Amino acid sequence: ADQLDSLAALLTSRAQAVRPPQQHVQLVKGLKDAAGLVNEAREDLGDLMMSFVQVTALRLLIKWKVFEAIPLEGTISYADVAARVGIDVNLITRLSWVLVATGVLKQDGSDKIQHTARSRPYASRNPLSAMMIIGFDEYLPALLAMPGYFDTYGKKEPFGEKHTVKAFSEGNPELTVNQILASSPERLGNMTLAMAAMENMYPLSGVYDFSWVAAKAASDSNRPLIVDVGGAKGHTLQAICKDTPALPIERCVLEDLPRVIQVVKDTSDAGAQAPQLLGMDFNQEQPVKGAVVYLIRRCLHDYSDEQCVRILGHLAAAMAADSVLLIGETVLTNPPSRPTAMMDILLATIGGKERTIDAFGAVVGRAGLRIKGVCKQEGGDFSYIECVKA
Ligand SMILES: C[S@@+](CC[C@H](N)C(=O)[O-])C[C@H]1O[C@@H](n2cnc3c(N)ncnc32)[C@H](O)[C@@H]1O
Repeated sequence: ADQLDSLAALLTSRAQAVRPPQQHVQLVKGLKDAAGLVNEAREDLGDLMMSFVQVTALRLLIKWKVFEAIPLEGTISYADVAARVGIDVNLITRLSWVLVATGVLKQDGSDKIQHTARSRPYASRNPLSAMMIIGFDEYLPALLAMPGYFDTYGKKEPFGEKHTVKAFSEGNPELTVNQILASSPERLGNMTLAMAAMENMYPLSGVYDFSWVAAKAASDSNRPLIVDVGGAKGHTLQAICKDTPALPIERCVLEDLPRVIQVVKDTSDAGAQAPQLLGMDFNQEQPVKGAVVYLIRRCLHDYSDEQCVRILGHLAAAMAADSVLLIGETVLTNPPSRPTAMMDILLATIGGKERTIDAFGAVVGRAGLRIKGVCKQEGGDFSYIECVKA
């Protein structure tokens, strides 16, 4: 009733902008919710099946260099595309038609094809096309394998390095997800490039005031400022310190697995001044004691509650009474949004989960900590949960 009226107004409005950053996303959500309302189950399942055929056509046409063979502007015949890529024109045509019917491609006349704004990213190698490939190659098989997986392993939340849904779907339940993706650096390459999209997002500086850390940096000129626990390449630490002279990158500690820390070293320019580099295992005792801030960003969602309590317990033991622990993770609403529920199930294929603030509270308290506050990013659920010793 009412929601149809609301969306209908957001439809009239955006029709004259054709002739507002929140305005785009209030309309994409309303269109989805309206679609769900008008739709009955039979239309739902036809829509679902169409999504699977569409991603399959996307995957094949990328793989076969068809999007490359279509000029970014102007038209080209199906015959000319098929000769360029050396493929049966009938098969090119049937798969292209899927994307024409869904608006990803545009057909001109009876025999010519052209790119749209929605298909051009697939014409080259980049984070978006890497995400498409990874979704199809690394997540869909695991999803389709979940019915058999839960009959095989029991119908409970899956956790643990071995016997992931992913490894089960690959025929190799004994191997870890790292071993699987590392045994074909072409696969690792698409995984790495795809994660480049979301490495920029949700910057910690500007969302969290570190002035209070500056005052600590002066009042104690010796103590470690910010320890980035599992910080990968240390980009979060860099952004924090970049143009803050009172927060010196040289006073911070980047921690990760020794193989990751070694790669950080081997890819730094000579005089580039960096934080301290420390290879370690955060399932073990925290080597740096009494830092002002411990940061653990996008690590806890990979693990069970019990493993998270062990990880956080090591940080709490190493923290001082005035220390702060910052957990950077999605905080699910109850119920969660569409993209975070989707990521929650994707994480289940590799032994992880997303969590509500209640689930984080249980884990944090078990580690001898307490939640002092939460800074949530605007327009999403990614947050920094500020914790202190209990
Ligand atoms: C999802 S990445 C997060 C990287 C970074 N914090 C960020 O926000 O982008 C998880 C990181 O944890 C590291 N890691 C995994 N297991 C670890 C362990 N046992 N000890 C230390 N680091 C670990 C990985 O090497 C990886 O850099």
